Amino acid sequence: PPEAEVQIDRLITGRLQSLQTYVTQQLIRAAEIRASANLAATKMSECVL
Amino acid sequence: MYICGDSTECSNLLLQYGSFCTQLNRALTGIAVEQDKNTQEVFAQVKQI
Repeated sequence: PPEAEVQIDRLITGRLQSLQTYVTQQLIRAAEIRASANLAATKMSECVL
Repeated sequence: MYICGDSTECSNLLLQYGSFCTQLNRALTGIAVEQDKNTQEVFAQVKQI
């Protein structure tokens, strides 16, 4: 039990860091795509309509 | 080089962290590429000199 807890906690920390990294990248990328979508919407209004 | 510059033992411990170094390299490369792209978008708007 206590030997495993040390090893298990080490893996938990490493895996949590991986998820946080993933999410941060997705948030940044999402902001980028949103900017594109806003441009697309502007073009739709101004050039199509 | 930032973390384990010229240390075999340190490097072997970094390997236990998988792709973290690769991801960091990709992120910085992506920025570097973008910076040249930005310059071209602003100035190279004509193809005639």
